[PDB]
Amino acid sequence: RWYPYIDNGGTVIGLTGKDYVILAADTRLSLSYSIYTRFCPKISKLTDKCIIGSSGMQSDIKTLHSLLQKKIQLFVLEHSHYPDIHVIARLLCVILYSRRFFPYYAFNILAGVDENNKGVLYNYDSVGSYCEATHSCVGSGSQLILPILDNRVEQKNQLIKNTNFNLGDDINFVKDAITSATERDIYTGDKTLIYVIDKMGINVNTLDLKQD
Amino acid sequence: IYNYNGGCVLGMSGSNCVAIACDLRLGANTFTTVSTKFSKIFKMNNNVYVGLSGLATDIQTLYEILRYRVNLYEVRQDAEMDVECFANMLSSILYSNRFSPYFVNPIVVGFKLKHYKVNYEPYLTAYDLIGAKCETRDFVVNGVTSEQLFGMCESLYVKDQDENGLFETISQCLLSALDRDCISGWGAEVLVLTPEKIIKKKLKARMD
Amino acid sequence: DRGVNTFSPEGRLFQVEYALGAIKLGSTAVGICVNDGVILASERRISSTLIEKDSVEKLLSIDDHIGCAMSGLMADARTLIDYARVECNHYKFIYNENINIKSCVELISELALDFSNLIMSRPFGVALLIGGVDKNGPCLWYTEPSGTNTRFSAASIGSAQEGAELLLQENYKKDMTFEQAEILALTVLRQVMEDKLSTSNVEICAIKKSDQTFYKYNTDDISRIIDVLPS
Amino acid sequence: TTLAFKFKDGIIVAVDSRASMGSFISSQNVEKIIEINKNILGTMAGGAADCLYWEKYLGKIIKIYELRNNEKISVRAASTILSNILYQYKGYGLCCGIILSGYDHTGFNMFYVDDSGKKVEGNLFSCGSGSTYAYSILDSAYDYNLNLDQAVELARNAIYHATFRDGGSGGKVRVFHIHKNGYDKIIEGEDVFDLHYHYTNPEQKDQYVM
Amino acid sequence: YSFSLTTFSPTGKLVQIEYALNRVSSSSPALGIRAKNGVIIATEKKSPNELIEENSIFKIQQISEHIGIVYAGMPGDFRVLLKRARKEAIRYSLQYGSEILVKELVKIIASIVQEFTQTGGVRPFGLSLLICGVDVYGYHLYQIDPSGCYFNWMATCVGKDYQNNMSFLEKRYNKDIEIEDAIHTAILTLKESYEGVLNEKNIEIGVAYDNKPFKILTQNEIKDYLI
Amino acid sequence: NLYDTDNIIYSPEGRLYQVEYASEAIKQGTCAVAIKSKDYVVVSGLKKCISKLSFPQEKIFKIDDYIGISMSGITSDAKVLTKFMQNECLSHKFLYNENINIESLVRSVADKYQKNTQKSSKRAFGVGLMIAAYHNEPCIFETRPNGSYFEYDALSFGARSHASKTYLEKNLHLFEECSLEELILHCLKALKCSLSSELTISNTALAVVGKNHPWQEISSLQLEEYLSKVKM
Amino acid sequence: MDTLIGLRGNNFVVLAADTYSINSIIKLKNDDNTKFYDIHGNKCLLLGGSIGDRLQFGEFIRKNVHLYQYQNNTDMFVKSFAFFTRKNLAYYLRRNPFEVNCLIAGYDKKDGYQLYWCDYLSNMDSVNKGAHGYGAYLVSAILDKYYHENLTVDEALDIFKLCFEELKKRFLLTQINYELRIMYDNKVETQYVTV
Amino acid sequence: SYDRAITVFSPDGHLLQVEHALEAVKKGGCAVAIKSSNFAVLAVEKKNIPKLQNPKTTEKLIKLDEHNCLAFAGLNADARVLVNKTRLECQRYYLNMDEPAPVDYIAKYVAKVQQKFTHRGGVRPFGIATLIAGFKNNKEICIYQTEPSGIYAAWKAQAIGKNAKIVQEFLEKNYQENMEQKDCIFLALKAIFEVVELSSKNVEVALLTEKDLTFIEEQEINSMVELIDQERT
Amino acid sequence: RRYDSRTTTFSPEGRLYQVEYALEAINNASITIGLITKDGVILGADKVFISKLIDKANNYEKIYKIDKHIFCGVAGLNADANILINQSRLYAQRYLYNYNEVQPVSQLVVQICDIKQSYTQYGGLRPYGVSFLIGGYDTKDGYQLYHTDPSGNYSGWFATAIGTNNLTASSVLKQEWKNDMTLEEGLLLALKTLAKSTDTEIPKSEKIELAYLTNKDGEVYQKYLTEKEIEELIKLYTQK
Ligand SMILES: *C(=O)[C@H]1N[C@@](C)(CO)[C@](O)([C@H](Cc2ccc(F)cc2F)NC(=O)[C@H](Cc2ccc(F)cc2)NC(=O)[C@@H](CC(=O)N(CC)CC)NC(=O)CCCCC)O[C@H]1C
Repeated sequence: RWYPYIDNGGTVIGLTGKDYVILAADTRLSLSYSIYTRFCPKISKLTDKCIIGSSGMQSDIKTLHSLLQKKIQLFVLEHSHYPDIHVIARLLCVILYSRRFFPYYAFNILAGVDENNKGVLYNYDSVGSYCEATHSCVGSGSQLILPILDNRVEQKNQLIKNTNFNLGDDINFVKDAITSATERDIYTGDKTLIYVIDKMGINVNTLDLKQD
Repeated sequence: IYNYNGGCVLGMSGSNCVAIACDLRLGANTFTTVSTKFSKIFKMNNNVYVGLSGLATDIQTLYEILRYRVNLYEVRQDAEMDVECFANMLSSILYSNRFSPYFVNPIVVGFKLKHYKVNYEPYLTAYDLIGAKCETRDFVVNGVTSEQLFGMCESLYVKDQDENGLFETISQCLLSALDRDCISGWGAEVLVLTPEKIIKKKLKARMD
Repeated sequence: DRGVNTFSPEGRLFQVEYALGAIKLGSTAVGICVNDGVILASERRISSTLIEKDSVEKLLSIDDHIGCAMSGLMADARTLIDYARVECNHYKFIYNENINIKSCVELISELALDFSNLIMSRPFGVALLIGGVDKNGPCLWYTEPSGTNTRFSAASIGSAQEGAELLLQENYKKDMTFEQAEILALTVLRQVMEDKLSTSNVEICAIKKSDQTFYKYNTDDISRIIDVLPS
Repeated sequence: TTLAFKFKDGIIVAVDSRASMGSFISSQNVEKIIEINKNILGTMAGGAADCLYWEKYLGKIIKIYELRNNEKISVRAASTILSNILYQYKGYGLCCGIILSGYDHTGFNMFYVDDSGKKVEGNLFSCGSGSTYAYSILDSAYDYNLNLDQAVELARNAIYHATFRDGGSGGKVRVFHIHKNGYDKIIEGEDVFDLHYHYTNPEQKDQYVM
Repeated sequence: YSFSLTTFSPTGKLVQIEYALNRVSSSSPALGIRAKNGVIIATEKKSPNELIEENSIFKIQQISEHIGIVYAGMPGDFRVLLKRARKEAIRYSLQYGSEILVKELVKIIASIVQEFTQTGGVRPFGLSLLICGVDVYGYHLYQIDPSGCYFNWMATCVGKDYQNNMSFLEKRYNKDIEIEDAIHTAILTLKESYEGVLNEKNIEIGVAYDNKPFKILTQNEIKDYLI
Repeated sequence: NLYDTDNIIYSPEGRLYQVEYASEAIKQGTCAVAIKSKDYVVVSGLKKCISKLSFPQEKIFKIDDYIGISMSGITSDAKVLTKFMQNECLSHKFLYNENINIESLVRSVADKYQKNTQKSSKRAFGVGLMIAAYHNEPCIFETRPNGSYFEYDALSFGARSHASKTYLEKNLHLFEECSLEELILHCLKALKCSLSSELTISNTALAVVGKNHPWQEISSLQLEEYLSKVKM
Repeated sequence: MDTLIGLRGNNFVVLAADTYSINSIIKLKNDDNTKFYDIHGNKCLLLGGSIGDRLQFGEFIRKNVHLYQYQNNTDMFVKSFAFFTRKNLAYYLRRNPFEVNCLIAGYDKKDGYQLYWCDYLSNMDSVNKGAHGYGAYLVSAILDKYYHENLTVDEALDIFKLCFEELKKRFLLTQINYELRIMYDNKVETQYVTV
Repeated sequence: SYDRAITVFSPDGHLLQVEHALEAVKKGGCAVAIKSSNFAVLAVEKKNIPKLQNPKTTEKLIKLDEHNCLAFAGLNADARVLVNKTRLECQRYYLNMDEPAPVDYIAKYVAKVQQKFTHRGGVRPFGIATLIAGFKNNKEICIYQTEPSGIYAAWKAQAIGKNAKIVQEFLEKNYQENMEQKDCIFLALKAIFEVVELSSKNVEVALLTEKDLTFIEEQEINSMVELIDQERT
Repeated sequence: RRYDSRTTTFSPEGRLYQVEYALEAINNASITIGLITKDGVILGADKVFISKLIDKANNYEKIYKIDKHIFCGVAGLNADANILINQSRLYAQRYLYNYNEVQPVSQLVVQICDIKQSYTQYGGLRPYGVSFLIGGYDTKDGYQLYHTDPSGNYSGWFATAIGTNNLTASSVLKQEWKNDMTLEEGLLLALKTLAKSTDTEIPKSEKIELAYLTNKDGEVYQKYLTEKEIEELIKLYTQK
């Protein structure tokens, strides 16, 4: 009579561009109505041009990320080249479906840049379904941020339209979205890590959010 | 579960004469029958008979298991098999599936040979669905219609009896029992074995 | 007298060396690797005329982007080929990309030494000349029963493999065109037959760099290559 | 809502693009048709991960069989393989719903496969929440020996009306055409919004009432 | 690693089984007689030094209430065969609720001996059992061999000089022989076989008197019979 | 004479002949050589080339960050051992999030040697491994077909190893407390002594690992520069 | 749900069943072929229940019976076929149940034309006539009324027509289309009926 | 022994157990197979003691499936075992693919099984050479051959058993494409009787079509043996 | 390895060397006869004489019954016979359990020859040194009689003899046997060929044993001839 599933809570935001991908996530761990620590990064770097973020059970995402890094390192050792993001996506799909009947409580986002300098973004469920996207979000705040990303990126139900978008505006939009989620959701967090990927490697910054 | 394919069996003893009888119904969903020939009596040896009452698939499966074991025993020993040995082996088989059992309440009816000439001693016994043997020495009844048969036999049993009177007694007991059960009936057969011969007869029962 | 996995005094395994003896006989085959692709061929050692010659095929495909050429005990070779294509499709399921040829030959060599408990019962007695194309580039590989696999620009297996290697050493040159490679392969193959070269007497396959796809040459392509063949 | 029917110039397959975690849609664009073989497709319904993983597994096994035997597989064999493996996971929680359609040596063939090993051969099928609406509109207006343009128009309108009375179905329509030498994508993806305001509300005045 | 050490030679003959019969022929003899109203198993034990007690070593045993056994060969083989035969009688009685038939037990032990001849990584049993018993179908007497083949006898002898003991027992035997005369013929047969002098604690006897339990005679009863 | 039919039979002198034959297979293998200083372990080896059309075989292999090996003997056995060591280090870093202790890994592979030497119907590996790593100190280990392992300042495997060993013990004192460049140079002198018939960029392998220096094979241009320095 | 009807007499046997592929509240088809399973020789197996259960069980039983006939080079007896099917169904009932009804029929030289009823719990017995499903209630008494000894095939088909008319008129699932399977004079004739 | 290698490479690089299986095949009785257009003819010899042996119990020539057929030469018990294995695999394929097993798949599976027993411990090679006849998935007649080594190939005509080289030499100089049924039966009966005593009782010939395998009656065989006996003399 | 017997391993000629020695063991055994008759099928045999104190009553050591409709005659080692008799009975009752009809004899002999072939091929265990003359009745094929061997080969025979002096017995069967014949004529011919094989002018009643199987009254039953019946048969043989 013990349920092996708890929502530690959080949110991971993802957004793409012509030759870059922006992924952002909280740095809060928690329980139902109480917080463990104010610093628990959910984003794990996988390759030089790929990262993975998640939300749900902390132990499951840690085990999944370390297992995926093990498989990637074994792949590089056996095959003498780094795996592409599509390869990692299919591998994570097979890993998730292996535990179909005791699934991981982990809603994953897989970001990176393809060999042709295209910022990809795959979004997952608990079991293994995955589809490429230009915008996605998972976790507790997913219902909050996802309409906003639909308004900004897809920009349907509009007539004037504006597709002129660049890296700084996309980053600032992600900061606005995660701040709005922090105001409007209790599990979100207090400090967030804005991972940015470009052809010239990876950069990571940090931002301070509300502590409530 | 025994309402699904309700059935009844019966067996009496007498003076160098033994009888066994059964109903010929096969049920489905309790209150609708599908056949009027499903005999619960199965011949197994020249002087041993067995009456299986309960679920029809378990009746048939237990019949083939016991036939396998029996015919193995006569073929290896090269001699006819005894009623007590068959009864003990039947009790062991029913116990061997103590959990998830065969839903069947069988009986055993036959003759006991005492060589010296030879004397044929009657033998009758009954079982639960596990093999709770109990020697009885007179009328033995088993099935959903068991209570009615117990009521009939004590009024109608006359200790040792002639084979004709035994046939009348067992026939009237079975027919009066089956008339008072809705899910049991649809004809009957009465097998009256003796050392000289066996008489098999079917009764003009309330089969409707 | 002795077990399968008994070392010799010189440190060589007896069964492995005897398996190396078995590959010395068989159908001759030749492989060439160039920038534009890879080529394989076989002498097509035809039996009596009552054979169809379609069922007797020496150039199978591990995958869409890999070919092969067999030598030695052929049933053992088909077993190795079957395991190889199964593992390559397993890679294609687990990973979207096409498997590199190096990993395929490594898995084949891993199965070949399965008889040494460290299941099968003896060495396979097969030499393979695997060729394919991947993102790293076109290449071909050599396999033998001892498990060591070495990677080539041009090689040969079978009966007349020594003379084929000598002619390839004399004639092969780097920065070659694919047509030059085809005519070179047919010249070497023709020189090492017993019978005269013809259309049904030879079979060819190739995997282009652009197509990245296995493609066995038919009778028309073989006749076209033979007609422009110097003599 | 998936769709498949058979006509003179082969088979037309149509699907939606919605994806629901319950009352909330996960993604509005997806791909519910997988090239299992060069000459065979298969729709997707029910549990997304289950159907996706099992058609990819079936495509793997088909590549094994074709590469060994050097002969293209039939749709009946792939459907039988799928129904056999799905029956092994009976009573476990799978909700795979599949319509397999393609050309083989026998001819144009079409099969329906479910999580319960429900292999059924036919010429018209549809699985999903909006299956009934598509079935109704086709069986009102499906005929053999009609043109390809009429077929794509019929499939598009059926998918539209299935989306119209089904919140679960929506997004975009993807109508594919199967013929002898493989297949072509007639409609890669087309929004249902302009489809509605062309079909049912051609004049953009007042809310449509029903 | 499991392979048959026993194998067919040219002309067959099962050389290991022949060596097992050679073991039996050199081992201390045993015999049994089937009478009109009883069956006997008897055997001589070697003239013991004073430190041995016959109340510990027993070549005569009982498998059931009515069934006895005697052997001639290796003792440990006889011990394991006796224990497993007891298990066979017990499982038959558990199933069918009766004392085991002699024929069924003989068939099972013969099958076990054949299994040990056939099974890899083992050697045949170096003895020859002699089972006697009473059941519904009269009295019986059987003889197991290392080959795993059983023979139905009315009177037989095993061990050293078994041909001469067979001839002597054939000379003095009748189908309608009484049980006491059968015991006397057993004593005379073993006396001719030993080529020495006999007494209590040098011989051992087992007998089944009619439909009664199988009985092993004490030294007092044997001393009474010797007089 | 007759005590070399199986690997489970001691001779009258008390020697396993099969294990000695596996060591003989190692000794007939291609060359290799390793050197360490104070904060660097350099590894080099002669890559086998059977024909001018054949390309050089892989000699040096990478196992984990800051760990690597070199090969001499049966190559399939080396493949098995490499897969085992790679799985062990990656599993350790999985379950514990730290680099594995190198000598524990060496004991693990030596145990794998032992269990195959010991039980019948199995053979010892015909390969010895030249393990080099930096687990907070440069280190060079060795494995043999019998379950056994020793630690070295410098080592060589098979081929004309006598010339290399003579050069190494002639110059062992200067290896400690010298820079990385001279260390690479000395390793190349040892391999050139093993040649006895010229060293080129294609036919030689070279790897470096040390403090703030993960395991990385030397590029073609740098290796050509060092080879030209050796020639001069 | 799935109606199966069967009749047997002197020198004929008839089987019948509706042609419907039900999924949820609709029909995948009106011309189902998953219920009948022709066996090599004068034999047949008619199944009713869930589609996948009858598919797996019928193919398994058919292809094992074919294996027996090919290995042994003789036609399997009808009684052996029926009891083998019952034993397989009972074994699978105890472990991995197949909710599927049965109607085994065939012709044998030694037993003649004969039929066997069998339920989803392997409740098997020989009968001259029987039925399955909820439609068994509305057609079995007709079969009692109009069956008599020395019947003919045409009279049997008239009885089946009466049963189909009753199932169309009165049974909740007004089943229109049916498929028949007649065995007589060493032939196996199939018919399709639409009342 | 249990689970150890008994077939191994000789010093010359040959698996001597496989050649011993080939001599076991060569001692076994002869068999012939022909195909043309849309049918095939199968012939095997026969040897019986007159007045004692029952010819019906012989199963040299058999049927595996609705369409596939098989003939063999070697140890009959091993043939029966592998025949039961192939029939099991035929019905296993027909339950997992819902199409009848083509001849190419069964020939490949027989070769795979014979290589498996040749390449595993605790089992000696199947001492039989089979040749399978059947229809491909595209309704094309093709007859396959199979050796104990696991070698298989498709032939228009080929023979096995005693004196197979002589029969194969005869068939090379007499085979024609798209012959009549009577012509194929005539050619097979000539070919088998090159190395077999001339009598009707020493053969069991049959003809395979898409309908079923049909064994030729004794009267037609008697006419055929009489006709070729006249032709030789 | 060093102590291996080389059982499952081909000869240079392809014979395995082990079934051959088994067959030489068969040829040294007591002779057994087989005959098919219009009324039945007969499996007469010859007892090996161990001692006069063997129980003459019953003790049928050569002929055994597998079922009410199947019975066979042993021509080799008795233990290897009896274990296979038990396997045969198990297979018969298993088929009756599975299918609820009697097993045809062809199926049964296929099963025994398959299990004998297994130890000839799989493992390193010796083969069974026994050859049977299995006979019985079925509705599919009627009275049949077969000849099994350690190789796993079986073949149908209308009449045959195996064991020692099988050549002379088979010659007598070829000379005397007829297609349609009575049970008494078959029994007399069985005595004749047993006497010819045993090198005796007149057969001894104690030295032989007979059995027959007839489908009388639609219920097959086996009879095993006693000493008095064999004495009457030998009296008729001397009269004839
Ligand atoms: C037509 O009628 C149409 N209806 C819908 C859209 C209704 O949901 C669906 O059934 C759809 C299938 C689908 C979706 C995406 C995709 F890429 C492929 C695909 F085939 N069904 C669903 O999406 C699942 C609903 C469901 C139905 C039956 C069940 F028994 C269980 C669930 N929802 C999902 O698969 C969801 C998570 C999931 O796996 N669940 C629900 C918690 C079951 C464990 N995954 C996604 O939505 C996509 C990944 C997340 C993207 C961020 O298709 C046709 C029939």
